[PDB]
Formats: sequence, structure tokens, C-alpha cells
Amino acid sequence: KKRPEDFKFGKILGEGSFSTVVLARELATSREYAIKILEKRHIIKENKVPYVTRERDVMSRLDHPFFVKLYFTFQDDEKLYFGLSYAKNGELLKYIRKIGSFDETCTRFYTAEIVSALEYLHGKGIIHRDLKPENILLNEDMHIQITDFGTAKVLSNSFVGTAQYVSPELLTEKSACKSSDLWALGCIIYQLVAGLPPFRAGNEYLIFQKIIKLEYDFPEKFFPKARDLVEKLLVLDATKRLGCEEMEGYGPLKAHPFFESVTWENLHQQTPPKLTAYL
Ligand SMILES: C[C@@H](Nc1nc2c(c3cc(-c4cn[nH]c4)ccc13)C(=O)N=CC2=CCC1CC1)C(C)(C)C
Repeated sequence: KKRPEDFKFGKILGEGSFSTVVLARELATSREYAIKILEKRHIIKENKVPYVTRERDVMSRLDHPFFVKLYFTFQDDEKLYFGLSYAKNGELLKYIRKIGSFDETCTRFYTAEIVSALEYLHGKGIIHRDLKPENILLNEDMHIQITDFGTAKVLSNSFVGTAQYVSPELLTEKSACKSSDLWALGCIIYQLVAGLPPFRAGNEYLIFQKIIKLEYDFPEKFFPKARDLVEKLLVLDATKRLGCEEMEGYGPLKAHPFFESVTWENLHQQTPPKLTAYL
């Protein structure tokens, strides 16, 4: 039964559309948390409560090493607070920007960790819907910590994610499936190898046009096995993407030649490779 006074608020880690994530140290224990702060007035005013509820619902269901954990929640007169795990190393995007094109060892390790985390998520009947490097974080040990579930979809038509990673079905039919996250995974693998996402244009309208037309090109340098995987993920028909139900699930995706040498069991217990560039 914590309150804002139990913590000393430090540096701002990140900013959301209606939220701020701050590093906080618990006075009693000296333990660090990333506390997500939401102004109640703003959330009531902009009708943002269902997003707060969705993130609360989604996060309370997950218990996996590759996801940011929700520890506690409290509030005062003005603000609503969420005590989350601290991912010391920031966003995976920061390293994409810092180093550019990643080597094969690095690409394989990180792709495998994202594949492993998606399998968990999809097996729980949850679709992320906005999977991107900005919301794939890195903890002290350099292991992935996926976050940003306010816009996720629980299974038992609304939201459109970041334009570079949107699946064609989400644009056209307005409905996301688990396979929509596999499209984002293809975009992320390309980005790790190439240093840039596959669909690039002057504006969002022009990016969407390239998505629906499958208008992207591979650079010469691109790893042959990673290129094969990307071609098997960036497929217009969502029932023909490597990893989906219709395609026999995660097993054949984990079996893809790109993952040769990956021990799928306990990846979070394996030492990640030092992040190295490929020139
Ligand atoms: C994706 C997200 N960015 C971030 N969300 C979280 C971080 C985090 C840490 C750094 C970091 C570490 N060192 N320096 C920066 C940079 C960005 C972060 C953390 O440690 N623990 C929980 C988080 C998450 C929360 C959940 C509400 C989305 C946005 C911008 C939406 C706040």
C-alpha cells in the first residue's frame, strides 16, 4: 500500500501520448522502479480511461522475462501511478540509431528473443498492435523487456499503430490478428539488418501506399537467411506468414535456417552478444 511520498522521483525515462515514465527510488528499500504517471484530469477529459484499463488488464496477465512487469498501482488527488520494472538500457531503437546495421550474431539473438516473447503473448490471446523498436526495451543484462500495452488487443475496428510497422489488413480490413505482429517482426528484422525500416516515404499516406503494394527493396549487403525470413513475414496474405496458425504456428518459424544455433529454451539465461555493427 504505497503512496508517491514513499519514492524519490528522478530522471524522466520516456513520454507517451498522455503519460510520462520516471525513474523512482523507493526510500525504504533503495529499489528502483520506472513509475508511469498519468494526470487524472487529462485522462478523464480526453476519454483515455479504456486505454489505462487495457494496459492494467493486459499487464496483470503477463509473467515472462521478456515483458516489463507491473508491480503496484497508487494515486493521489491529481495523478495515477504504475510501478513498473526498470529497463536500464533504454529502447532498442536507441542502439539502431547509435550503431546502424547490426551483425548476424546480434540480429539472430534479438530477433529470437522477440520471436520467443511473441509466442508467449499470442498463446495468451493478446495482440500487441504497435510492436516497434521504441517499445522493445533493454534491461541491465541486455535482455529484451517489451512494453506499451494500452493499445493491445485481447481476444476471447479501432486503433492503427506506427505507420512504418502497420500490417496491410489493419489498413484495409481495419482488423488485427496475431499475424499482424508477425508483419511488424519482419519490419523489425529488416530494420536491424539494414539500419532503416522497409517502408520509407515522404509522409504516412505514401508509406501506407508502399505497404499495400508490398513496395520495398533489399540492399545488396543484407544477410541471405535474414532476407529469406523477411520475405516469409512481409506477405500481403496474413494466413501465409511464417509463424501463424494456418502455417502451423511458432515451431516452423523457430525452425527457419536464420535461427540455426538458437537454443529456444531459456534464452533469458543466455549471455547476449555485445552489440556489433556490420559495415
Ligand atoms: C515505450 C516507453 N518508453 C520506456 N518505457 C519504460 C521504461 C523505459 C526506460 C528508458 C530508459 C532507461 N534508461 N534511460 C531511458 C527509456 C524508455 C522507456 C522502463 O524502464 N520501464 C518501463 C517502461 C514502460 C512502460 C509502459 C507505459 C508504456 C514510453 C515512451 C511509452 C514511456
